[PDB]
Amino acid sequence: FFRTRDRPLRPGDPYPLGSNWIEDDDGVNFSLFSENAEKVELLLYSLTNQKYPKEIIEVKNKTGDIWHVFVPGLRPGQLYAYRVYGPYKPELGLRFNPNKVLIDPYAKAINGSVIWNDAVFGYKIGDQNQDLTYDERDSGEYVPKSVVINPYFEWDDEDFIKGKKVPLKDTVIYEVHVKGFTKLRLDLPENIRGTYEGLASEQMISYLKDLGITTVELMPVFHFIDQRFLTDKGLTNYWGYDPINFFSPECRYSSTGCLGGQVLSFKKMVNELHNAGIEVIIDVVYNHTAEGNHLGPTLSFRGIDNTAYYMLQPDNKRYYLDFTGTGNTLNLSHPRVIQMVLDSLRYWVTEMHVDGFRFDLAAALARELYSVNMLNTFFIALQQDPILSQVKLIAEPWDVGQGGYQVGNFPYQWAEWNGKYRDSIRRFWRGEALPYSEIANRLLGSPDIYLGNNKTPFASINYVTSHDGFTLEDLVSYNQKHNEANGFNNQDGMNENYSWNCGAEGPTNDQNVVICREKQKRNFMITLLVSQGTPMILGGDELSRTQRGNNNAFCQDNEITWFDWNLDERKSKFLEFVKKMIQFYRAHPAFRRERYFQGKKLFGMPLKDVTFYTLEGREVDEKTWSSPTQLVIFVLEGSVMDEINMYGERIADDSFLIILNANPNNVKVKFPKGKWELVISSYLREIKPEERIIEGEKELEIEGRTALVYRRIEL
Amino acid sequence: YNHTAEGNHLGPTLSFRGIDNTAYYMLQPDNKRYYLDFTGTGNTLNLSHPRVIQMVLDSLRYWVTEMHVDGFRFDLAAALARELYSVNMLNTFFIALQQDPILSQVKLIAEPWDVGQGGYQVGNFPYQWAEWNGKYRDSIRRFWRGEALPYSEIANRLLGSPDIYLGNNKTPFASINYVTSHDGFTLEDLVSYNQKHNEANGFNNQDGMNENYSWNCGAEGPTNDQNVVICREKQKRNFMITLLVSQGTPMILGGDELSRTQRGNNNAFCQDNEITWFDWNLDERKSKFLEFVKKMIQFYRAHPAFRRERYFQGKKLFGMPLKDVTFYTLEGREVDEKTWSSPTQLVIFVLEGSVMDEINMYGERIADDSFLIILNANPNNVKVKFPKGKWELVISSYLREIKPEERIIEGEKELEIEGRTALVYRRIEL
Amino acid sequence: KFLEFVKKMIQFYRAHPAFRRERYFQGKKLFGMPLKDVTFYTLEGREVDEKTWSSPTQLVIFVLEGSVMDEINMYGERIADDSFLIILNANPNNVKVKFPKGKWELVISSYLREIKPEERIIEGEKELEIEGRTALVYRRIEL
Repeated sequence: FFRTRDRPLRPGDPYPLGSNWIEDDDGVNFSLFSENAEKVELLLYSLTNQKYPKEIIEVKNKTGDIWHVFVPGLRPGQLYAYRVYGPYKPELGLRFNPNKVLIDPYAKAINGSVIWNDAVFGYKIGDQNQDLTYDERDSGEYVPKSVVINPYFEWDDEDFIKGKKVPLKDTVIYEVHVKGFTKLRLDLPENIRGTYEGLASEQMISYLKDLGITTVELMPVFHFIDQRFLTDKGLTNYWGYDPINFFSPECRYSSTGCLGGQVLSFKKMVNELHNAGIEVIIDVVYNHTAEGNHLGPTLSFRGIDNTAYYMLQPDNKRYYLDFTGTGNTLNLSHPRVIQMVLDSLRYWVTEMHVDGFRFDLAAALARELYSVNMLNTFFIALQQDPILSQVKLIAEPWDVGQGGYQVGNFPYQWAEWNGKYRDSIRRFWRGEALPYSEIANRLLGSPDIYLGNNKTPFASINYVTSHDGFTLEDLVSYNQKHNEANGFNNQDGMNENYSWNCGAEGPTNDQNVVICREKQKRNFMITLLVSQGTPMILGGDELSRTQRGNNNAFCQDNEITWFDWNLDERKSKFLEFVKKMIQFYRAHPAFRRERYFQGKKLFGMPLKDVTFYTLEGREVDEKTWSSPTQLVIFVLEGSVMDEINMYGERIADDSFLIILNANPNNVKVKFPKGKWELVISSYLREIKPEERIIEGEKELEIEGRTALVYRRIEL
Repeated sequence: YNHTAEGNHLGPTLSFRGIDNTAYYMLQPDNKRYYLDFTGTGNTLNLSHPRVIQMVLDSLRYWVTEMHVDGFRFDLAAALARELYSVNMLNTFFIALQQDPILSQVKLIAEPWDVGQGGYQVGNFPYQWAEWNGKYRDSIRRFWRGEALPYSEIANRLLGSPDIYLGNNKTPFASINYVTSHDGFTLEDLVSYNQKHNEANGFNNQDGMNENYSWNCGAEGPTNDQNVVICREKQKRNFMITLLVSQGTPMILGGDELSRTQRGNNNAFCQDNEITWFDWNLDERKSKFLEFVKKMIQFYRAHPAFRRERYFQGKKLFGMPLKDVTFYTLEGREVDEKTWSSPTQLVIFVLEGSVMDEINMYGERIADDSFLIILNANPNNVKVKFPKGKWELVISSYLREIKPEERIIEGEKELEIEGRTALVYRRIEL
Repeated sequence: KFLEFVKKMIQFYRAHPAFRRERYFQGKKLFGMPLKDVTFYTLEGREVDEKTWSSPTQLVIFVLEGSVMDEINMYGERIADDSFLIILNANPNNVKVKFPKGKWELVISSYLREIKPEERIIEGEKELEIEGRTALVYRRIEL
């Protein structure tokens, strides 16, 4: 018979955010923001018994709207969680249920996932008055425990890879899933297959640099939950765009456990990548939490302080404003939420040494109540911060809310996923005829999109594929989505795919169809790596990866998603193509430009820096410029580029001739003045000796669906 | 950070106005030719623009990481929260300041107002922010002036003013107690004048506030009359004992320990001369005030019962027979709810040092001596009956030799307390 | 079950400075306080006189007043704790003890029994039967 008073403790300062092993004082400083709770309890578990608390501590100290208490003796690896006391008024938004044990939103390591059970919900599940009850079941047995971590780490040879790393000018992105990257890589030992350590192994570092990409984009690594309706169908969250914490790397990708080993194996991973000169960007979800809407679980934020953290219908405060399509939306108007997002953004930069972030549904971070405000408080603080000012910032420039398409409205420093490029480049090769404006504007870095806010071609992240939608193989292998394996009877996944199946649907034996897709794949790869701006490859597309027509494989944790690494000759031959095409875009500054092309001659030169042609060697007039086309031809003159490097030197390259013929039928093109030599084609054919060099405004037949590049050797 | 020397329009064009006038400055939205003036100095910096916000926190960070500054006292701090016309303390600039890694660690002090309409914002600044307690300034000056304010008004001031700062979850140290500042009189001039004398400013004595809650002791200006000098020296020491015995963190005005005088100028912004220079040549009257302020500072710093992190409740605690603070009246009987709201010129309170809810950073309780403080601003004498203990004299505002009826008091004794006298006592036996 | 007891008892001695003292207790009141820092009692609530102080006993009862400790930490602050009541009854037989002035709450016992609701809090110099061979600690909640 004691009181919580007879246990040695110290006040505590909200210095950090959650766990903080203070070596000098031998103990831990705990912290958890809550302006609306009435009582807060620290729960400590032992690694043996993890169902009932080894000790129950009541945080009696509060400084403003923050509770804290320093527990002596504690040490890294210690397991802990919280119970939050307060009023229960769901009709008013107060959903406090201290029966529910919650995870520290500042935990840098979370132990498990959730054993799904009707007791982790805060409301009696079966009750007719759903969400309005108060289910008094203890949920402690079912919620993963938070880990006190040791933040120390020796970053060997990485202290110097800071600075002029890989400029956005010469960046080539390679978006990967951590597990699918290496799960069927029996190249490496098991148990590292499909984890952080697997990605950073010597075999993969070599493959990534043999291929030639500069930076890798890792799909969500913020510790996430498999939502119940997937588990109740035998599924898991493969993508991870459903996170529960913003500081802990996901446990399932750890090769050394989840008791702190995941932050170590993560730090070791990018340390290894850095040593090879490979930047690292992480896909980050700050727009929604896995807790879902009402009727969703009460796992942390809902229990801690629900009014905050979450955007609620202002007249009701019971239901949740949903701009992500996933039940809730993080209320990024509250100062403590804004501090959390930036504190975690700083944590991953200075502690996990990541180089950039590509924000999922980034527009949802700008919504204030029903409005999109790209000059809101959160964005401004991000623009001013000394540390975050130096990392790369990339946005998915939209959310699924009303008025959420926000392409070209993100501030300076920001780059954007250029969905307009993706859709209309896909439609151009489909056979469709867009205006000559549409294709030419995408090809030159989208000046019509991004110049209005004074941003450069870097802002445009050009891509033909993504985790969203088809793979490159599947874009030329299906006309309709085939997401039956998801278990929602194909009511999921977007329907307009701008896709063509080359004739058939699915895998085929009719070689002409097969040969048509290899031509289409090569047309997609040639276009993207010759168009101004930053190109992003989807991981595995160089291997012709296939998801069997699943354009929404977020639930598939299996062979549909894995990288398949053993190649026949068709796959192997295409891999070498993407290799040599990647090598091209990086050897020639005429496409890694910091400035746009305009339509004049410069520096007292007789040649225009860029010229647009039609089928016969004639400059594009004003009305043929807005008339549709299936054929685009333009000349890039490298020696009249207004391109200046950081030393004040101008930059010169070749004069290039890009001929992109999306016409299904043949055409004969009369070249412009000069002698031209052929640099690659989408031809899988033995390339004609007549097509190898062109001279003196002669003409030449160009087979349908074919892309070509020419380099003037003489004038 | 609220205004710049470029003034309004008709002002010079030396920097911001030339670089980008519509970004840096708050302009009247319908004309945009004139300047919104919430500072009374021509313009107001437009803290709603992202790069202006970036500038201030860049400068705030610059002085911390590069000049190794430890804190800031914001001039006209409310004018920084002006969005268009209204003050809202949930603006972008305050939020970004609150979240910033380095600026979250140094002390932030506010002049909790601007000269705009609705600009009085005392107690509404975010936590971590401390505020100049102007309510403490005015009511303490009026108390010793002679005015009789409610027992509940000055007793609140003395215990850190919880009525102000408790509603927003702040602490007693967040309240910055002070009796004089660079605005208005100095302490010497506060007990030596009743009206402004800014004639030397050249603005026809129209500048600087008119109500200073001042009193002369029996003159206006320098004097030879030996009662006027003493009423002051007693009044100077009366203020000094009050400031360094009240809960919160006290701000001394520079030179007041030297009994500095500005010749009755309560607004010496324009005087870079002998008016505002510190006078280091000390006579006997000045030297003994210096030792008084020295020993009074030495006192406040030695006793944690005045450097408190949590407010006094009105309760016994930890199962003890005394309650952490008790209020009496002329007779040793406790203050009631109707005595607590009646006006008074004499306030009595006993700080029980050994029953404080005060805990250091290591989890240890603190406790102090038990103290009883007599503040009688009544010009006439009053007799006070002590509480039950045996009390010892530690310091008082008496200039005369302290005779031994007063040095130690025993067993609910009564004692003559001359008018306008402040006394501190320490219980040695109960 | 005993291991958990020693754990929680160790946690007690370390949470309360009234036993990790750098100075001894002497038998007076300090700092102008009405309470003695330590007082020694007999079976009925009475201070130990000089000749009962040297007469043998199987029962020791004493009050530790934490708020009148002459305990100074390395920073020059005095230290305060609770007022504790330690009742150590080595008598093999039972005894009834009349507590001193105040309201007392029970902090542990050597009882392996479900501890009596009558023994949980004591008030107003009331008395209570204490089984033979039993040690108790009480913390004054109100005076």
